[PDB]
Amino acid sequence: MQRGKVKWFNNEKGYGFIEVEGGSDVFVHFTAIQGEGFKTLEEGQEVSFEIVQGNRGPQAANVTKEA
Amino acid sequence: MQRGKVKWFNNEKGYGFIEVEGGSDVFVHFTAIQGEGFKTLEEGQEVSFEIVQGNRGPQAANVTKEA
Repeated sequence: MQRGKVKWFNNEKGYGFIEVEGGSDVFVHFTAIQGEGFKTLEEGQEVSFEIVQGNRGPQAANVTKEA
Repeated sequence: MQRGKVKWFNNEKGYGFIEVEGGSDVFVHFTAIQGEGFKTLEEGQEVSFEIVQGNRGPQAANVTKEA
């Protein structure tokens, strides 16, 4: 796992980027968002996630909102 | 994105394998399952999925139960 903050998230398109502690921004698709809530994220929201390597490069998997 | 069928899934533990015609089985964790509803899958279930490579190797992402 890794911790980061949502840089931006567009809930109409369903994706955004997560800014991380010392590395490139990580892409985040709505399909990775955990929880029963609507699968959206807010700019600035802290999230815990795992970095996975998808066919277009790095991606967020298992994205959870931290309290 | 591609289709496959659930080979087996352990409901208590929340993981299983997707069998792909002509290819290798793909590990699937409950966290990748899309939809509203309890995150589980039955053997024989047709699914669509993406494949990503994490710290543990290849695994399914964006798993949707298909009819």
